[PDB]
Amino acid sequence: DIHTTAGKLADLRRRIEEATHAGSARAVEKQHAKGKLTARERIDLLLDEGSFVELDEFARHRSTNFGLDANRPYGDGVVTGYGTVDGRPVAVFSQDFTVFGGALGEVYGQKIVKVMDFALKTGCPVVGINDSGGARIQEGVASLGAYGEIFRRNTHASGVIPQISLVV
Amino acid sequence: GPCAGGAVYSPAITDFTVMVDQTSHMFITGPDVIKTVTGEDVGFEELGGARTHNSTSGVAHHMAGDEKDAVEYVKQLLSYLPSNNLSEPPAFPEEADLAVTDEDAELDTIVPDSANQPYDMHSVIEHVLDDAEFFETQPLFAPNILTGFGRVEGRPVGIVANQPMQFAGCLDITASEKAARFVRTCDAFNVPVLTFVDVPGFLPGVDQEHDGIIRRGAKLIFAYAEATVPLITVITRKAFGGAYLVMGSKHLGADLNLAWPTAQIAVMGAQGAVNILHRRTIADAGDDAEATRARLIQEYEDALLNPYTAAERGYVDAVIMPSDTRRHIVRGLRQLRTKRESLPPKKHGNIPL
Amino acid sequence: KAARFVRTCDAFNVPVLTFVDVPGFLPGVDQEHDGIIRRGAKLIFAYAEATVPLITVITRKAFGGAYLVMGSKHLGADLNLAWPTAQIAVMGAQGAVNILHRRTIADAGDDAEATRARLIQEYEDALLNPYTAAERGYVDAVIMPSDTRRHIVRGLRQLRTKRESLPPKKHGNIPL
Amino acid sequence: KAARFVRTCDAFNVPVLTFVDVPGFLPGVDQEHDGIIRRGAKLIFAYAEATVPLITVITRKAFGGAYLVMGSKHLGADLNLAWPTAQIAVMGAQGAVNILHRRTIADAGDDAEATRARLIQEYEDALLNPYTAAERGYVDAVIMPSDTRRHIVRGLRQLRTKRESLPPKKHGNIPL
Ligand SMILES: O=C(O)CCCC[C@@H]1SC[C@@H]2NC(=O)N[C@@H]21
Repeated sequence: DIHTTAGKLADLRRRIEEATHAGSARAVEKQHAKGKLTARERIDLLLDEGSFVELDEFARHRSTNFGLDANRPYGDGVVTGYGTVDGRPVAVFSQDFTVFGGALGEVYGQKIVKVMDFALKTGCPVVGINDSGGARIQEGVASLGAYGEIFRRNTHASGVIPQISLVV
Repeated sequence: GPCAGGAVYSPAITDFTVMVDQTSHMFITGPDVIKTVTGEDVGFEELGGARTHNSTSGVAHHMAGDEKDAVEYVKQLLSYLPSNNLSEPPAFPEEADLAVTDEDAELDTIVPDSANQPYDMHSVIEHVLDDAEFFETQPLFAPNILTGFGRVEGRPVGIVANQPMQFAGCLDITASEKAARFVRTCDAFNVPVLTFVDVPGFLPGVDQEHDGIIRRGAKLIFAYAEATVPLITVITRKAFGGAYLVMGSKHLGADLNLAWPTAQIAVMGAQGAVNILHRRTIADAGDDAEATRARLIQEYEDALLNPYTAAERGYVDAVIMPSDTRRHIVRGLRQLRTKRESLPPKKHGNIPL
Repeated sequence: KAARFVRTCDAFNVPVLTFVDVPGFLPGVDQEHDGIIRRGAKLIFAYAEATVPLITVITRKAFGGAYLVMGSKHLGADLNLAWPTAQIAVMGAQGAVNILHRRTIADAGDDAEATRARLIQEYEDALLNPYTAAERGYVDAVIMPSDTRRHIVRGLRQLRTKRESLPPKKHGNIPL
Repeated sequence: KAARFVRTCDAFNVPVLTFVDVPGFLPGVDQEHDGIIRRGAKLIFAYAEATVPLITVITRKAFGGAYLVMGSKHLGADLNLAWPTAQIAVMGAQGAVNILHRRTIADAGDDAEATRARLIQEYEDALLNPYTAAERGYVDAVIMPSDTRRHIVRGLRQLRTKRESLPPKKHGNIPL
């Protein structure tokens, strides 16, 4: 049932459940109590119902600084992918405040490159949903280097494909 | 008919050659010559007859039973292609119904429990395409890899796949050349390429490494990395070592890289990993040597012979339930179809010959 | 000041040499009201835009967003150098250990500021250097400051035939 | 071997100098099985593709498809030279007179091989030279072999400013 094709389908239903609920069930309750929505609930209300195609849903960090490798949430504290708004293509990231306060790290930076580079490639808008405490301090300079590679591909895009930031 | 002498190097340049059993022959040098040169005695049919070009040489694409067929195959080939490399391949757009059929579901099974049991990749293809229609090229040549055309939403798409049934789906000089110059064709015409991945590696032997695998296996890597046109990959089962890279990996520029739960994506097979890792923990106490080693094998295969590492580090966009594949490839090649990507200025590349 | 100068010397094909010694952005409620956020962006946008050879040398302090600004490799600077006295970190030790110790400092206020001054020394000793940035190839080399004039020469010699462009556009949309 | 070398020196703008002495393709059932037809094409495809100055000199033997391969004028070679001892023909005399005599040889086997050896001499005397190719301007000149180093110099001097391109394409589709 694991060594068996069926078992390995019923594994990837388990890790889909764990991935979509990365953030703990007090952290989500705290977010609601602050009148905020959760990053997924944001993505739905943007994109045309059913379009979503989530990329790097099973991403995980690779930092073992300051015992940050005690937990490696799937997604690494951002929800990224592609779909349609009003039946027109558009690539989206939604930072997850539930996960590590939503602090940016290396992986959860390199996801918001992958989306960018997919927009630039295809020629489609990027709608960036923002909700983060700041830099993931555990990952030191790493989580600066991620910011930089975003801020290079915000400039490269600039005037080419519309970039809209939704600060929440 | 006959195509003899230098002539043959016209049809060679040309994208696709169609040849009709028992009544069409190609040869640079006639049997007469090669007798009184090389003392060898050979008929026309064997020398260069349809079958012999289709299966052996890797020169022809198709061998039709009769002319009428052959003409029909040629009209089929045109169907998939644009008139010239400034237009995109003729479409009859349909919008596909992406609720999970009972065809779809069948995918969720058709990878057997035993790694070794084979299963026809021709299915996994025909699952995804329009009307389950696959128009295969070069069937008789390098069966261990499958190339051809169909449609997704009424739009042409090119298909490259490893075919477990043959050689286990291992890549070999012949499959790497057959696939390489299919991809390049699809790319130059702007037709998209969909790649299905089962591959345990490259089929060992001394021959292979004399003939020049090194150069002639490279071909396929070059073709993928060169390609602009939409590239969607799906790993069903096995993806080891370089032969993972080769098969339309992300590292070469493939847009969207899916992997089924069954996928195994790892430097090398677990016995031939456990070896090199544990060669001083399997040396200690020759007593119960194997008992450990086939332990450390059965931990390797449970730890690393799965999609999930290559997921964590975004080498495969998504691990997906095999049912879902004809949704992903749909709503992938929607986005893609405005892919815009190019390779540095240059009169031509320098791909290995 | 620096944004418009970088642009100028990237429009008229003049190589830019940076030198880096920046603790961070000036803290004030004026700076924020008067749009730092838009008007500090300009510098990042100039760096990333520019396609004439960029060579950066961090002399001393390079923390957080300011490190990124100052002709960092992330924004497509060619050759990034650092002296031994470069400190390249998310943010000052004090601020760092306030967030990544907060607990074991709140523990036993008996010796709070104390254990926290120790922790500040530790974090400075561990990460207040160019040796993690080095490891990850954010700075090409760590150099002996005397060797800053050689690297700049040899680097520009190579760099002159740099070919680099930004995707087709009528113009960018930089912060105003 | 030769295809990939020609490409290399046509990608990096290096002129190619050919020398031609080729009876034809190796006859075997291996060569054909192992895809001569695709893998001999590569050379023709490299020649015709290449847009850096091409200068060819036929020293001796140049028959059939092999003549075409070897940097012939048909595949867009600039300046084609031939020495007096160049033989440029569809195919060896013997093979030629076997097909374009077949009758008057089958006549009277009394002196078959004989009249056929004579015919072989004739056809060699008539067409086994560079004088029909000359007539039709397939080879610019017939030269005295000593004058092969002058023509190559003077020819390259001119040829250097050669401008030539192939129709717009992402890439070709050469035989693999
Ligand atoms: O079926 C046959 O006739 C024999 C097989 C090969 C025939 C050779 S190919 C060149 C030559 N031209 C022809 O029309 N027949 C022979």
